[PDB]
Amino acid sequence: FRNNYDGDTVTFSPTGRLFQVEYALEAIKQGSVTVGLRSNTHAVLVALKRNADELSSYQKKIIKCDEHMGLSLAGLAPDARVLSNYLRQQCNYSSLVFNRKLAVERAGHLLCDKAQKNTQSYGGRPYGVGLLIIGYDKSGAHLLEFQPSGNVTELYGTAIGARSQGAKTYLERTLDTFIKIDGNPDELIKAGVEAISQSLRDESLTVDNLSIAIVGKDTPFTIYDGEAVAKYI
Amino acid sequence: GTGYDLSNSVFSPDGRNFQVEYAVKAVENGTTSIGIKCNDGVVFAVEKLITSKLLVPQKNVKIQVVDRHIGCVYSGLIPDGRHLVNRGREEAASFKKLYKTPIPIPAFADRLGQYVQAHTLYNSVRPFGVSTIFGGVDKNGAHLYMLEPSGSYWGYKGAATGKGRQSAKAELEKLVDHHPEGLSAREAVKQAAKIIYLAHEDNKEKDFELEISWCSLSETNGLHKFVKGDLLQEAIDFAQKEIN
Amino acid sequence: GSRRYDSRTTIFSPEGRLYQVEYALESISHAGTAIGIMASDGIVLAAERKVTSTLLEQDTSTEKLYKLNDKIAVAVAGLTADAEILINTARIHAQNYLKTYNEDIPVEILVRRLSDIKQGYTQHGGLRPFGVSFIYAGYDDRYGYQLYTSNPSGNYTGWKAISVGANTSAAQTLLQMDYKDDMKVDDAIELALKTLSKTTDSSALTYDRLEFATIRKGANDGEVYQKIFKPQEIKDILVKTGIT
Amino acid sequence: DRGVSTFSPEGRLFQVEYSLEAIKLGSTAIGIATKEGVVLGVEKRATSPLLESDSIEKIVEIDRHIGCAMSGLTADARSMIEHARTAAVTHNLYYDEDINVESLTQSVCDLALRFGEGASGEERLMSRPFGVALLIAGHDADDGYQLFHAEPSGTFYRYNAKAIGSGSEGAQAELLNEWHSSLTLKEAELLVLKILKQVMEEKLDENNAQLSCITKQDGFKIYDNEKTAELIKELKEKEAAE
Amino acid sequence: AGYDRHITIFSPEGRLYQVEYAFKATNQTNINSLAVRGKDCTVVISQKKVPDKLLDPTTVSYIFCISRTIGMVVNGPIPDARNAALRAKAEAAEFRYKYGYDMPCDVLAKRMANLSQIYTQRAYMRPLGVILTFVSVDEELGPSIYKTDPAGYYVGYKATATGPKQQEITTNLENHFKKSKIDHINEESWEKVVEFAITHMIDALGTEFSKNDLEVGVATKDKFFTLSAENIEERLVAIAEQD
Amino acid sequence: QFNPYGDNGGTILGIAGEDFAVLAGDTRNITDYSINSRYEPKVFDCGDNIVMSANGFAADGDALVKRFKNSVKWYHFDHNDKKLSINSAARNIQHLLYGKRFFPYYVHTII
Amino acid sequence: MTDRYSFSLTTFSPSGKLGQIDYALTAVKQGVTSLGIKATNGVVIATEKKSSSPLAMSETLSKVSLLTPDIGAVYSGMGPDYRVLVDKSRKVAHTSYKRIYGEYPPTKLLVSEVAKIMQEATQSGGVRPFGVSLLIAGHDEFNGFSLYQVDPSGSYFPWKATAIGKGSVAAKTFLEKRWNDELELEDAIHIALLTLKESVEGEFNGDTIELAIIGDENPDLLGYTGIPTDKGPRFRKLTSQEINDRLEAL
Amino acid sequence: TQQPIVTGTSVISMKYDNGVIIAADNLGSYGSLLRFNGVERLIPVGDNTVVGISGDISDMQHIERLLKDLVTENAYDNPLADAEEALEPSYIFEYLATVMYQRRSKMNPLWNAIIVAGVQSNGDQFLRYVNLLGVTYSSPTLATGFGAHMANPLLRKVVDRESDIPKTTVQVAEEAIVNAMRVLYYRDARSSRNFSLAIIDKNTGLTFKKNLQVENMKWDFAKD
Amino acid sequence: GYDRALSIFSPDGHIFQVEYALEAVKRGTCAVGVKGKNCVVLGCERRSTLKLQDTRITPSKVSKIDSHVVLSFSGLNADSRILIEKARVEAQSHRLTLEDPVTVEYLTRYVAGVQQRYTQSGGVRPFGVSTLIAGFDPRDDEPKLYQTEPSGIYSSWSAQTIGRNSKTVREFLEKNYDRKEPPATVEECVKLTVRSLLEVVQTGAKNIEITVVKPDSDIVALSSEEINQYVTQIEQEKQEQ
Ligand SMILES: [Cl-]
Ligand SMILES: [Mg+2]
Repeated sequence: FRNNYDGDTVTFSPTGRLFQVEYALEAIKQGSVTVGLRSNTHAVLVALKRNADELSSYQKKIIKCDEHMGLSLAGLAPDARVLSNYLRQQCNYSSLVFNRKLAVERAGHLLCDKAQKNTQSYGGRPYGVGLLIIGYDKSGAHLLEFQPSGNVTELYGTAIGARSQGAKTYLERTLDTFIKIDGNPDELIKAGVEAISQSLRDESLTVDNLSIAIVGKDTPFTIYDGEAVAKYI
Repeated sequence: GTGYDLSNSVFSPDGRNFQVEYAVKAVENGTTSIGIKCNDGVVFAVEKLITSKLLVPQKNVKIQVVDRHIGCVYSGLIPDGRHLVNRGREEAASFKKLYKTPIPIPAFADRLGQYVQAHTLYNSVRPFGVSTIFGGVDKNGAHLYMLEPSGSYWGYKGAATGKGRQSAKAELEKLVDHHPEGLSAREAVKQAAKIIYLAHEDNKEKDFELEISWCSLSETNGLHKFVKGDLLQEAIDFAQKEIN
Repeated sequence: GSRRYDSRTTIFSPEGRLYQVEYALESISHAGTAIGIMASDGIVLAAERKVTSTLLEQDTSTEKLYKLNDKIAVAVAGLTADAEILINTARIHAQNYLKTYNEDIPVEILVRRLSDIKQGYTQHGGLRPFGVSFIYAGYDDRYGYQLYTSNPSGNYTGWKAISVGANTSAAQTLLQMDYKDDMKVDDAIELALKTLSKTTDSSALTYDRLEFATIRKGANDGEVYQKIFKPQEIKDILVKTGIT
Repeated sequence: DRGVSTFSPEGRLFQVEYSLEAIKLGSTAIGIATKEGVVLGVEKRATSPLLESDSIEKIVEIDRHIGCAMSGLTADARSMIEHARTAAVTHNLYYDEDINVESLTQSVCDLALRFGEGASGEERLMSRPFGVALLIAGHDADDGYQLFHAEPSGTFYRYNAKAIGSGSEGAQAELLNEWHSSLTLKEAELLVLKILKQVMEEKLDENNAQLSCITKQDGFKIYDNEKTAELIKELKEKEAAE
Repeated sequence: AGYDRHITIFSPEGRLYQVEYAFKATNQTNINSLAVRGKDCTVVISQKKVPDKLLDPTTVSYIFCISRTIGMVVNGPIPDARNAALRAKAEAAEFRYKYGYDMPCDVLAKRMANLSQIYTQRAYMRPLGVILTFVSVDEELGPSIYKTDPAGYYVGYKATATGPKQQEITTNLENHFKKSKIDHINEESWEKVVEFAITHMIDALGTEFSKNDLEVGVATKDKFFTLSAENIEERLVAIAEQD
Repeated sequence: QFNPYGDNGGTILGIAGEDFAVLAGDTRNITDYSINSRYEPKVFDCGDNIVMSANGFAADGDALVKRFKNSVKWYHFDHNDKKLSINSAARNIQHLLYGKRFFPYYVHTII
Repeated sequence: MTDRYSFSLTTFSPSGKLGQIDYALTAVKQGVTSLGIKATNGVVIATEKKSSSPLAMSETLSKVSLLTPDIGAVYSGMGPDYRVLVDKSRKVAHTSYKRIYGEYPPTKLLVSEVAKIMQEATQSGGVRPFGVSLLIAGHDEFNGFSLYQVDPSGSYFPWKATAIGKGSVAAKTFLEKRWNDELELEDAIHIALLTLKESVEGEFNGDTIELAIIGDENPDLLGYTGIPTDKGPRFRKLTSQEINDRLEAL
Repeated sequence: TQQPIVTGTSVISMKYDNGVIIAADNLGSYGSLLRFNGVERLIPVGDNTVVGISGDISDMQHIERLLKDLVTENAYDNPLADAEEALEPSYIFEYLATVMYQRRSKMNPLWNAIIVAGVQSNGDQFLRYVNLLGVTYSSPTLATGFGAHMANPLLRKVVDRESDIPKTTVQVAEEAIVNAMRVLYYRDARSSRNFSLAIIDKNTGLTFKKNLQVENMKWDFAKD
Repeated sequence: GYDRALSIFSPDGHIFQVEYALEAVKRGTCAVGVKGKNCVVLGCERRSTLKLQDTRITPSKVSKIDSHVVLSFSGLNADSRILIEKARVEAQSHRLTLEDPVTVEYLTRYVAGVQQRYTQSGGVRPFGVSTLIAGFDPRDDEPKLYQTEPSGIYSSWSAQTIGRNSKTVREFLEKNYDRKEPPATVEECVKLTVRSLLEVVQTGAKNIEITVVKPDSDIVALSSEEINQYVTQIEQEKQEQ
């Protein structure tokens, strides 16, 4: 069965599946967990960074796309660089041409259509990364989830990577609480740390291990690393 | 021998293209969507599965508009459907640029039809993993279509595709028989909510969110619009009443 | 996609051989034998017509000996159609040299160019090699009378006497046993026919199965003559050398 | 067959994982970062004694403040150095300043995944991944002395110390215990020379191993054989000392 | 060694299985068609089957108006049919523009046949799974039927039939042209040539026809057009007042 | 024939103190003998503590300022939020301008 | 999309056979018999019209084709492949010759350009060879009357007479008996009709036989008068009647 | 490089306490021939923006289609197309300003002067000019062609600086625009009595007035 | 058009096309270079499968790139021609732009960079060739000798051999070449080259060709008699024991 229909992305299986895409989806789960959640006033990214040795640095998980939008990654970083690059240029074009901040909904639609082109043409390969895109636009706080299948979804909260089901279930339970943390960035981040720590097992999140990013009403997208995330451990 | 199903443009010994047949499996696996042709327009409805309480209500819109007068809904691989609507939009713009008039639905139908068929001519592409239900109002009345991964399309009185297609087709067939004079746009909207609720028993384990749109000459001035607020609620209640 | 149906004509074997070049050389080994012999005062080209008939017009016929210039010629062994593609580019290379320099092309420069084209088909492009082996017989004022050989690999070499196609092993032994450096053209004519007469898989060696060419100077001219033998002349020489 | 940018069912690219195997078959290379500079060391590994060792160039200058060591298919590195050099000089032509070490590394890694048979993205014409890993050592004003590991997977890590090639898993475990944040440059030199000595099949002298460093003051310098000789002598004396 | 059955390359028997399998696609629709020539007209009858009640009958047709003068009936799946139709229309419009006269029936046929022959020799293109029957009243040749297949073959017909029950219809017509000794229906009005076509389709298939079971096309000097349900019902009423 | 250049007048002035700098400019935009605006800003904060004016043809000046502000944004993205030193901004603008050597931006620019 | 078949589909096998050329020649063998006979003052080319249905009009399919006013072609094998070869043969006679020298190419040179087109189908990316063998008959001022055979390989050979397709082995034997260098064009037509009779199962009349000659100039087929140097085409397709007259003396 | 053929004269405009007024005559001139008389040179886009175009009318009609194409495109996958994510005057302007500058830079201009007049979503007045060179400027008063020379001087006696805008009512502004249209008919040799006028108020929305005429003209003094 | 990846990684981390290209070199006739104190000498064996050759015209194994640099090789003869041409063109281009002949290292680096490119470019197979490149830098007297292999790796050798039975003749040179004391004369450097081939060639008067390169573009090819004399003297060394 599977072996015959997984050679390339241009081939359907007899059950109507795209195996090269389902293998790309597997690159995400093998990746280090990350979490997004929002209120009406702010959206947060919390990510667990992963080091090779105790001599190596922890690989950066959060990328800024514009002053009002950015994303966390899980899977191949070199693909996350390609898509975040593309998204930076869409945010850029909107500004220079229409003097208009790109809508977070429209960022989703553009990523989706770029992902899709790799999964219907011979010689291409699907992207091997998942992204949690957060922004504040003219219709407030937004959190997107991107799969390399092309599927983009708008959620109040979610997590992707290894053991990501722990944080996702916690959020699913906390929903009524964190959706109402409006005009308090500190308490939203604390709620997102508690979420990610539901996906721990190995270790306990430390100062040079935890990465957090926030965007909101009067907060441009900014990344907190090291000593800056001390007060949240 | 065999291997007739590994390469897209290839004919089996019985004259079939297995790669197109396998794309149909991706569609059948999809969510249930329907079109209903009323006496001056068309109604589109679609089942949206709620994975979790985390999906924002109303916010992940599936029904897409082409030009200002055409509606499209699809079942199967959603990004494939999007790729086709982008082609739809380029095609309608191209036509309007040259001929001034907005594209007639039959003209627009064949434009999609020829593109999708092009994607069964070569082993270097994959067939579309969607069945598309689309139409609207032109110079000489309302038109409903459905378009398979093979490129096959026809006009329909009603159409349905994906998970719940047998429940829907059954319910559509009854309407065609019980209303020979025609259905109104107000009625067709209610009737469309009902057919999506009844066809959601093939998926009854997960909760769901109803989405409806319409193009009526009298009710929306021959323009595609979404059903919202009171008229959406009236239609939800009409189905929640009749499911019991 | 297409990958499935690619023979990959330009790869190495584990032994570091070129499959397609090896199999093309195999093809050529079945082809009518061709012999080149260089003397002090000229060159001889003889070739065995593979397959004939009472009805094949031999006066209008040319399948092995081709003029590239007024000083250069080739004996072919292998696919004729392949040879004619290479022959035509070589005829043009010679005319480009003459236009650029106002001198007739040196024989090695023409040979190297053809050989480099064949090499190309070996290393990129993914097309089958030219199933052809050439004997070149030329004259220029640098190296005088020259004899070269080229094969599907793009490899060329120079000879005093050589054979290509069928029975080269047998032919090369016989040439090497009765060839002396101070030979005259008339002696090379006789040697060339004897060698063919002994390697032939056919009953006898008649005029209607041979192509014959010579490149002799004149003491009463000082210029070089290419004489492609007409059927009657091949019949005459065939008696004179004692094969009737 | 099967495509060159195909995914395994585990979620890994075939051609990148096989490449990582080629890099284990390579000569050893060790980098050690300190607050007094970064040190780069390599096994020369001559295949015969008739080979003129000092024609083995596995440590190269990128700019005055950036050098790199290689391990794997070293011919694959030539076009990666030519791109780094061009990047660093081009950066200086446009901004009248030295390129950051991290940006130079990012630039080299952006090449690594440009392989395919016509992959729906840009114009990645290059049949296969590179078969070589790079250590990239440098200094800049912003983040100081830095060592980076640059793989054919397009990811780069920052290491306090790192070993790549045949002796790697062994040598890394040695660097794990030995490295501390207050190492001097002289300590770093001996520590490289020592770990090479352990993992090399040959006996280490000034002809089958090469040292280099990069310091803010003098920039990137390959040590000639006479200076490395006197650090080998110095190593031997300290190891006999207990 | 088994891939000579997947692309248009020769088998060891000198055969192109992809072409042979493309001909098999032609019958997938289970529709029979026949063309006949009048004194100054040409008529194409095709079966019309509408299984689904949710279908719009009006939008279900395998007859296409290529140009003012040329009509085309297709035996094969509708997607390939519509591909062939659009190309034939495009070609028809470009011929007029470049050469200043209406593309003739037989020349259009040759051009679509040359296009089919190319899919028969180039590997990246599959043949179309359709048989194209072209009809006009040519201003030079007169009433004309020209048919092309996935092999790139084409020829002129006195009359012709296509579909699963091709042979029943063919031998019916064959017998009529042995009896009449001529090579056209000797009839002045197209109305009585359409009645001839429908009559012989009933006797060859052994089936009756309602007004929605048939689809009719007529070529006259300077116009090709299709009949409505209502134009056919008139036609069914006349054959009924004779049997 | 179509003239791609025009002249919007105005004047700008840059003076350097020991621990500060100023860049000044009138707010008047003109065409021939007509006034277009009495308040059209011409001196811009580009971020990284660099101010810029490109006086002359407004359309060529607004283009250059736009391309430079964007050059600052992409420097931050490409070089880990590094600050663009004035000497570096200058060299970057030399390349922006020389880019159109054979269809120049009709501006005199100060930073 | 985009032809990604940039590689040969005809490669050498370990034996040194080119599978697709061998298989194409098999397709030629299955095809209907055609032949050609050279006389002192003309050439004749002949084939059977094998109608695919008695409802088809065999006049609307030519197996014999005019390439230039002095050159004609016939085939055995796949008819569609012949049709597009005739299109390309007519056009190369203009682009490569007439639009340069202002005369029609001689027979041997037009044959060469067809051979070249067929050779390319044997080596180019993403094509199969042509499944036909052509017989090309022609006159030119400096070479006189000639008859050539062209095989899927792109190899061509000059013939006093020959046959191709189904019964070609038998037919070649019957021509080797009857042929001489002193045949008049009438005697060659006669022999062609006899030879083709051994190949035809059913009806053998001028409605089932397609025959043409390269003969004298036909000034009545030129379509204008006044210019003496122009004497009109040497190619003439014989009528259904002209065949039937010579079958009553068979 | 082109030369304009059918042309439209002055576009005039100013701001007031609660929005903006724009006006332009209904004439397409063909050199010295006053050829076409029904021509609308005010393009409404959504219900918060008008675009007034002078110069070549073939180029105007093309710019009119670019704006309908922009409206269609913005509604695509945009469930807030009639709310928070509707087109703003500033979005429409910047789009035109970009196209204009690109076309001059390819030596193939759109031979026009354009004035975008609207109210932004936040209640702010928008008024900005762009022309075939890609030159752009704001002012409390803006006019094209002749309007520059004669309308600005009259309209500036009502709003000379920004501080004057909240002191100016709709009635006062509207009268000023109507009088400027008369003065232009007196003195511009390529102008028409008939004109369209648009008000965009941040309360009453968009008011578009067609088939207006210059009234209360003084010709009586001519007889002496 | 044709961009198929022919050189790819196998699971154990090898590039089979590159590996197999070396096997073509192993099959090729032997080539050897030894560098003297003040010269470099290039030796190559000639086959004997067929022998009826014209030695006037047959392309010789040692090629001049510039007046001061030579290239010999082992592998596919036809592949050799493509490398030699590219190098000769790079030689004239270098002189045109830098106003100075190539160094031997530069010319080598260029040839090795080309050989490498053919190992990661779509649609091509690697060169089935290894090269010795020998000469004198401009206005330098210190001899240079370099080796390239299909992978694209290069390095400099006191002495080296490549091609069939190169294992044997390397083993000879490893225990007959003193780095302390390089062959001080042209004569004794040539003799050490012939001696090395005689291990593999098996009685070859006409089956050995020698080229001597000296400083300042002084290059010459020995004749059959000049080499035959060297063979004679080396066989008397043996028999005098
Ligand atoms: Cl055609
Ligand atoms: Mg094909």
